[PDB]
Amino acid sequence: DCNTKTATGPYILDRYKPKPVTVSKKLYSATRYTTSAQNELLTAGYRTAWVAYCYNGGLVDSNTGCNARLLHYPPSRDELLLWGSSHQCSYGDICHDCWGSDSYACLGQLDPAKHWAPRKELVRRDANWKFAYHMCNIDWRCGVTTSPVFFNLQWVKNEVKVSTLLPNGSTVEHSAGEPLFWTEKDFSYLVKDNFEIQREEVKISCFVDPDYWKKAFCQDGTNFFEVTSHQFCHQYACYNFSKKDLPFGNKSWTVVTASIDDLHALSAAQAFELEGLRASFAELDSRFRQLSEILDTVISSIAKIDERLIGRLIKAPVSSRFISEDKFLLHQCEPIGIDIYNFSALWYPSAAEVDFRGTVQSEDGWSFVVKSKDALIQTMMYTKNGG
Amino acid sequence: TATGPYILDRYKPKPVTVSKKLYSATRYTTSAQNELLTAGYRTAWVAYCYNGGLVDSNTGCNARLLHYPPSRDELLLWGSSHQCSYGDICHDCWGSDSYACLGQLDPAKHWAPRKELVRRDANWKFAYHMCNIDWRCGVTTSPVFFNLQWVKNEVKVSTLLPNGSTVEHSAGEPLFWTEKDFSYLVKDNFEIQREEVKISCFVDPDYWVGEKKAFCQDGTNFFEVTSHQFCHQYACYNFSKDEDLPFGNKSWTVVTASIDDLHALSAAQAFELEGLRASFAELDSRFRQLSEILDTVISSIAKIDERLIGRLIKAPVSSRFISEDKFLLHQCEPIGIDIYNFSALWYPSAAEVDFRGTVQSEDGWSFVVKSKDALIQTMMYTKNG
Amino acid sequence: DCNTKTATGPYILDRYKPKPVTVSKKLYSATRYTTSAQNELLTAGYRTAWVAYCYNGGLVDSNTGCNARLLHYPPSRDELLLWGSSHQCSYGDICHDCWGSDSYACLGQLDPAKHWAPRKELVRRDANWKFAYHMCNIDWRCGVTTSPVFFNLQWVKNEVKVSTLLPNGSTVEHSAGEPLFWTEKDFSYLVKDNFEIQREEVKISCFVDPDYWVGKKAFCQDGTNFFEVTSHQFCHQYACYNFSKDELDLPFGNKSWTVVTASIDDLHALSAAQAFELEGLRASFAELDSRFRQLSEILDTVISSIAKIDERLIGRLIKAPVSSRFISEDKFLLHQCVVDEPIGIDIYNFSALWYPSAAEVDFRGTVQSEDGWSFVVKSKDALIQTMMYTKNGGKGT
Ligand SMILES: *[C@@H]1O[C@H](CO)[C@@H](O[C@@H]2O[C@H](CO)[C@@H](O[C@@H]3O[C@H](CO)[C@@H](O)[C@H](O)[C@@H]3O)[C@H](O)[C@H]2NC(C)=O)[C@H](O)[C@H]1NC(C)=O
Ligand SMILES: *[C@@H]1O[C@H](CO)[C@@H](O[C@@H]2O[C@H](CO)[C@@H](O[C@@H]3O[C@H](CO)[C@@H](O)[C@H](O)[C@@H]3O)[C@H](O)[C@H]2NC(C)=O)[C@H](O)[C@H]1NC(C)=O
Ligand SMILES: *[C@@H]1O[C@H](CO)[C@@H](O[C@@H]2O[C@H](CO)[C@@H](O)[C@H](O)[C@H]2NC(C)=O)[C@H](O)[C@H]1NC(C)=O
Ligand SMILES: *[C@@H]1O[C@H](CO)[C@@H](O[C@@H]2O[C@H](CO)[C@@H](O)[C@H](O)[C@H]2NC(C)=O)[C@H](O)[C@H]1NC(C)=O
Ligand SMILES: *[C@@H]1O[C@H](CO)[C@@H](O[C@@H]2O[C@H](CO)[C@@H](O)[C@H](O)[C@H]2NC(C)=O)[C@H](O)[C@H]1NC(C)=O
Ligand SMILES: *[C@@H]1O[C@H](CO)[C@@H](O[C@@H]2O[C@H](CO)[C@@H](O)[C@H](O)[C@H]2NC(C)=O)[C@H](O)[C@H]1NC(C)=O
Ligand SMILES: *[C@@H]1O[C@H](CO)[C@@H](O)[C@H](O)[C@H]1NC(C)=O
Ligand SMILES: *[C@@H]1O[C@H](CO)[C@@H](O)[C@H](O)[C@H]1NC(C)=O
Ligand SMILES: *[C@@H]1O[C@H](CO)[C@@H](O)[C@H](O)[C@H]1NC(C)=O
Repeated sequence: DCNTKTATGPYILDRYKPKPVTVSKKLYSATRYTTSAQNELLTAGYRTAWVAYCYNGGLVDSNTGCNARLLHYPPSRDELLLWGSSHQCSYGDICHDCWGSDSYACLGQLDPAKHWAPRKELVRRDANWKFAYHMCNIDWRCGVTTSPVFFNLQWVKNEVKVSTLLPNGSTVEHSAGEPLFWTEKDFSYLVKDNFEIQREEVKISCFVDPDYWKKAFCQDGTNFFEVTSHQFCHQYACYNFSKKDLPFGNKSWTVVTASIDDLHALSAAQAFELEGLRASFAELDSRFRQLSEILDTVISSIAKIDERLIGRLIKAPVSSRFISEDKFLLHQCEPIGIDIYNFSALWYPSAAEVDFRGTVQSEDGWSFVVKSKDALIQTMMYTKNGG
Repeated sequence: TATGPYILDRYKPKPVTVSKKLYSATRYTTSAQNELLTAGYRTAWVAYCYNGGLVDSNTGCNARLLHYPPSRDELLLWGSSHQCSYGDICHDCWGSDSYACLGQLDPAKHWAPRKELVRRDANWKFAYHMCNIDWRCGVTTSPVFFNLQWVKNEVKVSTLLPNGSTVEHSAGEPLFWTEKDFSYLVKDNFEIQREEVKISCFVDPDYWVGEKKAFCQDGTNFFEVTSHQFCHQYACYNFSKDEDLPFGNKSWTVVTASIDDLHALSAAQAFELEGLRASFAELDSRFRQLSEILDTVISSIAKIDERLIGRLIKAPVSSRFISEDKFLLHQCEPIGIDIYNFSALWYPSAAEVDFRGTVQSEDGWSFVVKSKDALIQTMMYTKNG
Repeated sequence: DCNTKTATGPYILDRYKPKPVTVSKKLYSATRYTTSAQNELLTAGYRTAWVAYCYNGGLVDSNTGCNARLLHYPPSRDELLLWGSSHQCSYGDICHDCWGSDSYACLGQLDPAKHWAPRKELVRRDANWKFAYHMCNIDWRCGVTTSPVFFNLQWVKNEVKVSTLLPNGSTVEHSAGEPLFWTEKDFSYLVKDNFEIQREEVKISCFVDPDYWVGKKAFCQDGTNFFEVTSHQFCHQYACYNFSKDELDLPFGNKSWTVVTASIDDLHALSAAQAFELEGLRASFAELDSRFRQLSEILDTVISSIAKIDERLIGRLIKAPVSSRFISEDKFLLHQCVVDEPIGIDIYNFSALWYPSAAEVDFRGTVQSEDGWSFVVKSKDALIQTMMYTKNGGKGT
């Protein structure tokens, strides 16, 4: 009996309304402090004498024996500057089995800067073969390195300092104009800045997200960082803007070694994010599929009234004639803009290209100190005597 | 003369079958991030000599290091007090004093925060024995990170050793062992918590790889689920019944990552970001194309419906076209139907993962290496002057 | 409604015109060279003798004393081969306090291959307790490892070589059939390739970005390996590539990056870059959802205008046999109850999206972390422990 029609409604077409996400792109003004170079110059030099003063009066004599030890003569600051420029180190006179009056060498002052060499290793000797006499052996080791080492910049009470990174995780703040010099046992160290700190007014792009877990993430060239306060530093750069740990002490992270396990952990976060993006790209593709179905239906409706529409859409010189709901034949027979879309420019991702520096202990300058220690152990392992 | 029939093609993307899930699971976590490692060492240098002149075959020295690693009860006391104990020192003790180098030594007669020995083997008293004894000792109490691990069907604490081995135990049972000069105590000042949770994962049913993969997030932890019973660092998971030889079997927590490995990971990131850039450019091109289609479409209907352009710009205007594109403007509870059927987009977000470092980098374990290096330096030569 | 008389225009509907971004996807043809396996075989062996030849003539005699020293006898290549297969090392005769005529063993050439053991550590002894006689002490250490070590491939003068990675950051390039053998102090080393380099013609997906500057870049994927192509002749880890060309650090002193340890600081910096990009993708996704929101508003208003004329349109959009009747601007009622296929016309001309995917990059660790090379350091450390003091107790005729 469906000669009669029924009526329901009224209805309305739903608009699409996504939950808003607040993160947005800011362009922050900042004063940026950077350096004209990315390395400090570490000059490290060492010098040690082995001094063995022995008396041989036979085993009955309680004075028979040896006073044999290492004595450190670390270079002074002036010496180290000359060692660095000449790539050579200096050492004292060698005494080989000196007895009698010649044995005084082991008792008097030692002049540690009488002979030069690029490197010098000592021989450990404590011979005592001359009965009723003292016997003296002296020999020297020395060496020097001049090596570039990376560094950080750092705010220290409202001024930008160079932060020299030490292999034990401590740091020493200083101005780019004041070299560091210190002595420790056999070694002296000179850290020099052959660069200056330049300041610039810059604009930094950041994404501020008030809905963490309030949090700003920024990019400056190949450097990426989370800005946590208005005075901020990252590696070689400090900024002023406008408007896990305790297993390692408070050691700088530049001396803590990453594990493969840490890389796996970072990799799995990447994997999760990329797969989510994959799922979201699938939904975006689905929306364009849906919009093409809606549009094709809408166009089919208007095109039956306006026989030029299809031709204008494909830029073909044809008018159309429909033979069904969807099938059609084709025959060949300056103003003011109004934006109805109001689209905002997309931010595009790009390859990050982060520079990596490695641990401070990996640097040649600092591993030179470890190599010096290892070589002393080898040469000291046993006496080179007739003893 | 006409051609056709034609039909408007619809856009048909190849389907991509990765989907978001909400999995139910039991999650085992712990109060604290760290175990407590107490490590203490103690060694005596003992040099027992006889000087009968070189004609006597008994002239010479029995000089050596002897280890007295602290017992469990001692290590507990060294831990709480931050001091170590050591025995009597003998400096050139001859005659009746030289017998201190014989028999049993009492290694716990004095206390110090730390103590290093001096190596001496003097023998200068003709016709007498001569005895030198000195001691080294030290203690550290250091937090060290751990993993949880399924053993049989229970969740154990996995203590990580610097050589890449691991020891599984309950959180309640401390580890204690002794090795040469050192004794080691691992205590857990925490308990394992049980909680029912829902974990968001993306399951990709066709993942290739030359051939079914699930990637999950739990807060700041991300992992690939590879079984129903699963652990990732400080947490173990039990999921419902739905859904390198160069290093030996070493725990990856002791293997150092190289800069080369970081470059490999960075290059992966760079490729994916550039592909995302290419895809964003295609997405922008599609919105460009849609705005051209819609403008042509609207311009056709707006000639029929002189109010339409007004509704599109929220204005009370009427329109009159003077050409195909150019126009003038004259001034002047329902049931929802959803024709779009859009699904919520998943949004990414900064994934701030915590890094732990190699076991060997931790202060607790490098204390062992530093004690070894310090003994080499003090033993380098005899102090007989 | 309306007062025609005056205003305004003419106006035109703006089209959306995005700034063009010029990174494009390529399939590059290349010759790829890979290997059957991902490890070389490092055989490393050491052997040393402690030899102490002493004379006791009392302290008045200037020849009283010792010639006590370590003497290295690194295995020959043939020895090393036998050590690796047997998993044993050889060493010479040992002498404990051999005095008088037996001290003869400390003189002349020592034969270092008389005994066998899986491993052997020496005792350091230089006793001299036999007055008016010589005394001889000899002992030996030896050890061997056979371990897999990872390697790179590398182009050397237009051929693919295997690149053996040494723990000091240098590398040795050689053909896969040329084993490496060298001797250094107490150690000899044999590096053997039990694999072949295989050639293959491939197509490689790359994204090429001609607008890539800092102050012309190509990023490729091949399986789980990702690399930036910097030249037509190019290697990445275990693979070398030759791309058709008509189609396209001071603190470490030039060491291979495979020996430079990554810091936690380095990881944080990469992590920070990931975070910035992901929050950018978040913001960009928000703009995408905004655009769909906006399109749904435009389409709804457009459909509302056409549907008043075409009462079947809405029924077709929801796939239902209904005609509509508008009762206001937005509100409407619904009333109910060969031969050739059509030629498709594509007005959209969308290109297929590239979809991201989890990258499962393999990590290799530092060379020094490998068991084969850490064996050398352990050998050195063990020698230091054994040599730390002489074990001269305690005998006498
Ligand atoms: C970066 O850090 C510096 C401080 O180290 C800030 O620079 C300061 O900028 C203010 C402007 O907001 C300057 O104050 C102005 O001084 C002039 C007279 O010199 C006065 O006429 C203005 O009314 C105002 O008081 C101030 O001199 C300047 N400080 C220094 C030491 O030069 C800056 O705000 C920080 N952040 C940025 C630039 O984003
Ligand atoms: C981490 O390492 C740094 C650098 O080695 C340590 O600081 C350094 O400490 C030494 C003492 O061991 C200082 O050398 C000495 O300085 C005094 C004072 O002038 C002098 O009398 C001595 O002759 C000797 O030269 C050295 O100056 C100092 N260096 C710096 C840059 O501060 C630091 O103590 C270590 N931290 C830990 C927790 O081990
Ligand atoms: C890795 O290190 C552990 C801990 O030092 C070693 O296990 C110890 O071995 C000593 C000596 O055999 C025992 O006295 C201890 O009881 C062991 N402790 C534990 C917790 O097991 C283990 O053998 C080492 N493995 C390797 C391959 O070096
Ligand atoms: C890399 O591939 C190219 C192209 O296949 C090789 O080019 C050959 O050598 C020269 C170009 O330098 C020309 O004769 C031809 O382009 C190629 N010759 C032949 C016979 O095809 C190039 O040799 C390859 N590189 C290596 C190292 O094999
Ligand atoms: C890095 O180590 C290699 C191997 O230990 C060094 O080269 C070997 O050592 C000496 C020096 O020339 C030669 O007798 C060997 O034959 C070398 N072998 C090989 C395979 O090269 C090399 O000199 C070291 N490099 C640095 C910069 O220290
Ligand atoms: C459909 O889109 C494609 C772009 O994806 C257009 O094809 C070529 O695009 C490249 C851009 O890399 C240009 O260099 C070419 O000039 C374009 N044309 C041709 C013929 O290759 C194509 O023009 C589009 N088709 C329509 C009808 O708009
Ligand atoms: C256009 O977008 C901006 C920001 O997205 C918004 O502030 C503004 O109100 C919008 N204008 C219209 C007419 O929708
Ligand atoms: C883990 O889940 C499985 C499957 O649901 C089941 O054996 C039980 O619920 C859990 N078992 C344990 C030991 O937690
Ligand atoms: C709407 O929801 C999903 C698409 O995400 C689909 O399963 C369902 O059939 C859709 N219904 C429609 C399009 O009417």
